[PDB]
Amino acid sequence: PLSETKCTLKSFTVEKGIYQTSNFRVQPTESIVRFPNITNLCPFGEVFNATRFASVYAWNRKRISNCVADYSVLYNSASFSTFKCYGVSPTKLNDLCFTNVYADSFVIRGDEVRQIAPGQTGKIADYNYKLPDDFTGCVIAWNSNNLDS
Amino acid sequence: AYTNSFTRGVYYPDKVFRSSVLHSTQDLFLPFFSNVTWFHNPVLPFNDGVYFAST
Amino acid sequence: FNGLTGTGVLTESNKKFLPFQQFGRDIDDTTDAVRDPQTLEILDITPCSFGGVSVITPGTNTSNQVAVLYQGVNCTEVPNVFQTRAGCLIGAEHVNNSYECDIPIGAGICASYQSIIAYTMSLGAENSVAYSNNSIAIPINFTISVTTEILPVSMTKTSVDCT
Amino acid sequence: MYICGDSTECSNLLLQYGSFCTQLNRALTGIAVEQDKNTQEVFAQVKQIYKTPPIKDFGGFNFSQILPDPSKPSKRSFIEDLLFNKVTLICAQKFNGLTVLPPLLTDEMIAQYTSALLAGTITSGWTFGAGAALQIPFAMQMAYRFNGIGVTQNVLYENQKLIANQFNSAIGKIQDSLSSTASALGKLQDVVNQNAQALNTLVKQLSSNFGAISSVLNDILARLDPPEAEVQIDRLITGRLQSLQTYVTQQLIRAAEIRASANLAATKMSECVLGQ
Amino acid sequence: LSSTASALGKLQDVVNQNAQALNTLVKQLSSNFGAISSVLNDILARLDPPEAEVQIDRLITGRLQSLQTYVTQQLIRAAEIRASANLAATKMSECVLGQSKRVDFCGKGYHLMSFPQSAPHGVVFLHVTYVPAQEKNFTTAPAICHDGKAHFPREGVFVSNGTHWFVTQRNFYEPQIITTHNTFVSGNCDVVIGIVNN
Amino acid sequence: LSSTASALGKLQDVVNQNAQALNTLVKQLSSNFGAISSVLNDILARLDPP
Ligand SMILES: *[C@@H]1O[C@H](CO)[C@@H](O[C@@H]2O[C@H](CO)[C@@H](O)[C@H](O)[C@H]2NC(C)=O)[C@H](O)[C@H]1NC(C)=O
Ligand SMILES: *[C@@H]1O[C@H](CO)[C@@H](O[C@@H]2O[C@H](CO)[C@@H](O)[C@H](O)[C@H]2NC(C)=O)[C@H](O)[C@H]1NC(C)=O
Ligand SMILES: *[C@@H]1O[C@H](CO)[C@@H](O[C@@H]2O[C@H](CO)[C@@H](O)[C@H](O)[C@H]2NC(C)=O)[C@H](O)[C@H]1NC(C)=O
Ligand SMILES: *[C@@H]1O[C@H](CO)[C@@H](O[C@@H]2O[C@H](CO)[C@@H](O)[C@H](O)[C@H]2NC(C)=O)[C@H](O)[C@H]1NC(C)=O
Ligand SMILES: *[C@@H]1O[C@H](CO)[C@@H](O[C@@H]2O[C@H](CO)[C@@H](O)[C@H](O)[C@H]2NC(C)=O)[C@H](O)[C@H]1NC(C)=O
Ligand SMILES: *[C@@H]1O[C@H](CO)[C@@H](O[C@@H]2O[C@H](CO)[C@@H](O)[C@H](O)[C@H]2NC(C)=O)[C@H](O)[C@H]1NC(C)=O
Ligand SMILES: *[C@@H]1O[C@H](CO)[C@@H](O[C@@H]2O[C@H](CO)[C@@H](O)[C@H](O)[C@H]2NC(C)=O)[C@H](O)[C@H]1NC(C)=O
Ligand SMILES: *[C@@H]1O[C@H](CO)[C@@H](O)[C@H](O)[C@H]1NC(C)=O
Ligand SMILES: *[C@@H]1O[C@H](CO)[C@@H](O)[C@H](O)[C@H]1NC(C)=O
Ligand SMILES: *[C@@H]1O[C@H](CO)[C@@H](O)[C@H](O)[C@H]1NC(C)=O
Repeated sequence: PLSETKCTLKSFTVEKGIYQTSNFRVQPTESIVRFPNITNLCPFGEVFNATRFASVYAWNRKRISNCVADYSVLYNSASFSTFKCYGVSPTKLNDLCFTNVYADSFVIRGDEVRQIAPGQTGKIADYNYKLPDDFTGCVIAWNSNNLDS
Repeated sequence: AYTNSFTRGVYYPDKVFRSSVLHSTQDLFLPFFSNVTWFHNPVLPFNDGVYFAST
Repeated sequence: FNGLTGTGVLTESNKKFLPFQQFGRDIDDTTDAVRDPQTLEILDITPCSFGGVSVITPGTNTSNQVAVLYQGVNCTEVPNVFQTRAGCLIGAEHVNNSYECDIPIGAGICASYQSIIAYTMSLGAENSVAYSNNSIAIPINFTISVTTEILPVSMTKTSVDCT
Repeated sequence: MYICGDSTECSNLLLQYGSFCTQLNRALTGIAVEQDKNTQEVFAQVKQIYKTPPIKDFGGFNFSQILPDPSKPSKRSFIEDLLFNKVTLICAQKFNGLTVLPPLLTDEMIAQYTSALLAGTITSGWTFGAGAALQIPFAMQMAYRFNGIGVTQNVLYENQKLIANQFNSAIGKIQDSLSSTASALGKLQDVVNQNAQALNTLVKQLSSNFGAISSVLNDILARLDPPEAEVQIDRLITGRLQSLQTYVTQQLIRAAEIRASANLAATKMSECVLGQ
Repeated sequence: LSSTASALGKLQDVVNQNAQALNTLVKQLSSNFGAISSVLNDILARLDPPEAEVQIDRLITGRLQSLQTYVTQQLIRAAEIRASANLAATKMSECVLGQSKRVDFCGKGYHLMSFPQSAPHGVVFLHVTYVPAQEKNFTTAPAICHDGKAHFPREGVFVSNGTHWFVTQRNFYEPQIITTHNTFVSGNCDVVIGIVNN
Repeated sequence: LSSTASALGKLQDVVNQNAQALNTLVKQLSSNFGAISSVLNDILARLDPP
C-alpha cells in the first residue's frame, strides 16, 4: 500500500496523513442462465425451403413465435449471398432471446436489391415498400434463375 | 341519457411491480369527469378503444 | 434471465406479486425482484459489497509502516481486524484510552502513531469550576503575549491565449 | 463506476479522453474535507470542558429547560430535542457509485461542546474567553451587563423578582412557538431539498438515449459487433461527462455560500456569546 | 518562527493548488480525444483537406472543453481569494489603525495593538495581548448599607480578606479603603439581597 | 456630484456587464457550428432526414 500511495502522489516522500489509492470490487463467479420450457422445432425451415412467392403489390406476412430458432445453421450455409444485417449482429443471433418474429417473402428485380435499406429513397423503395428509420431484423436475398426465370 | 363517469377507467399500463412511488405515465386513459352515452343492438364506432361499462 | 443480464447477489424475496407481473423495480430503473421462467418463484437482487480503499501513514521520514481502511464493506468478506461505524481498518491495535488525537478517520474514531493505534478522541481536560454565590476570583498578576496569523491577499496573474 | 458500469472496453474507450476522472474526485475530496473544518471552526472554541455544578442558586432564574438532562439518549436538553424532532448501519451504496460519508464530529461531542459553553457562560461570566474561568455570582454578572449599556446597577438589585419572572415567562413562551409553528426552520430545510433534488436529477438522467440505440451498456454490448459498436458506445460517454461536470460545478457554487454562512455563524458565536 | 517550519500552510496550499491546476491543464494537451494523433501537424501532413477536418474538429472540441473547465475553476478560486483579501483589509484597517473592543477579533484576550509584516503572497500580523493569571478568590457582597442608606460602588466591586471590606477594580487587585468619593447612595437596605453591615 | 462625471462607476459597470453578457448570448444564434447553414428553416427543407 505504501507503493500505491507513492504512485498516486507521484513522489518518494509522503507526509503524515490519510490518502486514497483506488476502489475494489468483489469478483463474481458461477454464472447462471435460465430459460423457459418451450421445445418445438420452428416452421421457418419450411418457410425458406418452400419457394412460392408473390410480388411487391401483395407481400406475404407471417408470424413466428414459440420456436427454438437456430440461425447458425443458416449463417454457415452458402446458398444465400447477402446478409448485411443491421441492428443485431449476424453472428450474435443465438445469445439474445427475442419476443416475436416477423417474416416477409417476395421477389424483386436485381436493380432494386440495394434499394431495400432504411433511411434512403428510390423508385420501388420510397413508393412501394419503406423500411422504417429504425432496425427491423435484417434482409436476405438470393438469386433464382430456374423457377421464375 | 348522458351520465357523468366521475373517475372510472384506470388500469395498470405495464407488467411491472412498484411500491410507494408516484409514477407519471402517458397512455390512452379515459378523461376524468366525462359524459357517457347510455344505451339500450346498434352498431357503434370504435375510434381507438371503448370503455364498455355494464350492469 | 431470458436475455436479462445482471450482476448481484440473490435472496429469497419477501414481497408479493399479483399473478400477472413478471419483475419489479424501484426508483428510476433498478430491477430487484425477478420471477424465474421454469420453477415459478420470486427472487430479489441486491448489490454485493464494494468501496474505496484508504491508507493511513505516519510519514515515511518517521516510520515505514501503514494502516489500511476499507470504506463501505465491513470486515466480514475481506480476503488485527477492527470494526468501526465507517468501514473497517486492519493493521491498528485498538486501545481503550482517549487522547487529543492526530489524523481523523470518521464517526469520532481517529488513529495516530505511538505503533499505529486507533481510539476515540478526547474533547479536552475536564474541570468543574466551584461555583458559589458568596465568592469571587480576582487575578493578581498579568502577562503580555504575542500572537501571529497569516492571511493571503493575491495569487499569480496568468493569461492563456486560444490560437 | 458511474460512467462505465463494470465493463472493460468501456474503460478502454474512456482512457482516450485524457484524465477526466481525477479532477472531479479531487474537487469532491476538497469539498468533503472543507465541510469538516466548517464544523470544527464554530463549536471548537473552548479549551476545556466545564460542567454545571449541582448548585442551582442563580438568584431566581430557571435554566432547567436548556441544561442537559441525564435521563436522555445523548444528554440533550428539551429545546434541542424539539429542534431535532422537527427536522425530517452500513448499507448505503448503489449501482451508480453514490456514497455518503459520515461526519467526523458525532452529535454527542457537539452536545458536549454546547453544554460546556453554556456552563462556562453561566458560571464564569465573560472571563473564560480571554484567560481562565473566574467564578462569580450570576446576579453581579447581570448587574455588570446592565451597567455596560448605560443603565446603572441599582436598577437590577431592586427589581430582581420582576426580571426573573419576565425571563421565565419568555423562556416558557418559546416552547409553544417552536412546537406549534412547523414552518419555523425555513433555513435548515432548503439546502437539504436542493441537495436531494440535484442528486435525484443526476441519478435519473442516466436512463436517456443521448442519441444512441439504448440507455444501457450491457444490452448494446451483447448485440453489436465491437468493430461497429465503437460509435454506439460513444455518444453516451460525452453526455454523462457533461452531466457530471455540471453537477460538480453546481456543488462548488452552492458550497461557497454555505462556507460563507459558516464563517458568519462563527463570528456571531465568537463575538456575541463569549462577550457582549 | 526561525526553526519550526510548516506554519505557513495557507500560502503553500494556494501556490500548490495553482501549480497543480496549471500542470493538469498543460498535461491535458497530449490526448488523442478520439482522433488518430495528438498533434495537428502530423494529421495535416498525413491527410488531405477532404477528410482531415473530422479529427481536427474532435481535437478542437476536446481542447475547448478543457479550457472552459480551467477557466471556471480559476474564477471560483479568484472569488475565494477576493473574499480573503476583503477580510484581511478589514482586519488591517480596524486593528492596526486603532484598538479593537470586540472579543476574539485580533488576538486571544484583551487586545492592545498590532504590527503588520509582508509575505511572499500575503500578510502576517503580530498582535500584542493582555492575559491575567495568579488568581485569588475572596468573599464578595453586592452593596453595603450605612445608617440605613444602601451605598453601591461607583466602579469596581466589594471584596473582603476576612475581617475588613475594600473596593477593587475588576481586572486587577488594588485594595482601596471605602469612602464616599467612590460609593453612591440609593434607597434603603431593606429590599437588596446581600446587604452586609459596615 | 452634479459637475464631475463618471462618479457612478460601479452601477454603470454592472449594467454594462449584464448588457454585454446578454448581447453576446444573443449573438451566438447565427454561428454555423459546423453545419451546412446557420438558420434551421432552410436546413430542414433542403436535406433528407438522415
Ligand atoms: C429442406 O429441408 C430439409 C430438412 O432439413 C433439408 O434436408 C437436408 O438436405 C441436406 C442436403 O441434401 C442433407 O445433407 C441434410 O441431411 C438434410 N437434412 C435433413 C434433416 O433431412 C433440405 O436441404 C432443405 N432444402 C432446401 C432447398 O433448403
Ligand atoms: C457486518 O456485515 C454483516 C453481513 O451481513 C452483518 O451481519 C448481519 O447484519 C444484520 C444487520 O446488518 C444483522 O441483523 C445480523 O444479525 C448479522 N448477522 C450476523 C451473523 O452477525 C453484521 O451485522 C455487520 N456488522 C458487524 C459489526 O459485523
Ligand atoms: C477558590 O476557593 C476554593 C475554596 O477551596 C478553592 O478552589 C476549589 O477548591 C476545591 C477544593 O476541594 C476544588 O475541589 C475545586 O475544584 C476548586 N475550584 C476551582 C479549581 O475552580 C481554592 O482555594 C480557591 N482558588 C484558588 C485558585 O486558590
Ligand atoms: C448564598 O446565598 C445564601 C442566601 O443569600 C446564603 O445562605 C443563607 O444563609 C442564611 C443564614 O443567614 C440562611 O438562613 C439561608 O437558609 C441560607 N440560604 C441558602 C440558600 O444557603 C449562602 O451563604 C450563600 N452562599 C452559598 C455558597 O450558598
Ligand atoms: C423550572 O422549569 C421546569 C420546567 O421543566 C420546572 O419543572 C417542572 O415542569 C413541569 C412542566 O413544565 C411543571 O408542571 C412542574 O410544575 C415543574 N416543577 C416540578 C417541581 O415538577 C421547574 O420546577 C422550574 N423550576 C423553578 C425553580 O422555577
Ligand atoms: C485584611 O487587610 C487589612 C488591611 O490590610 C488588615 O488589617 C491590618 O492588620 C495588621 C495586622 O497586624 C495591622 O498591623 C494593620 O494596622 C491593619 N490595617 C489597618 C488599616 O488597620 C487585616 O489584618 C487583613 N485581614 C486578614 C485576615 O488578612
Ligand atoms: C445590621 O445592624 C442592624 C442594627 O444593628 C440590624 O437590625 C436589627 O437587627 C436585630 C437582630 O437581627 C433585629 O432584632 C432588629 O429588629 C433589627 N432592626 C433594628 C431597628 O434594630 C441588622 O439586622 C444588621 N444586619 C446585618 C446583616 O448584620
Ligand atoms: C356531456 O355533454 C353535454 C353536452 O355538451 C354537456 O352539457 C355535459 O356537461 C357533458 N358532461 C360532462 C362534461 O360531464
Ligand atoms: C420446466 O421443466 C423442468 C424440467 O422438465 C420442470 O422441473 C419445471 O417444473 C418446468 N416448469 C414448469 C412446468 O413451469
Ligand atoms: C524527520 O523527523 C524528525 C523528527 O520529527 C525531524 O527531526 C527531521 O528533520 C525529519 N526529517 C525530514 C527530512 O523531514
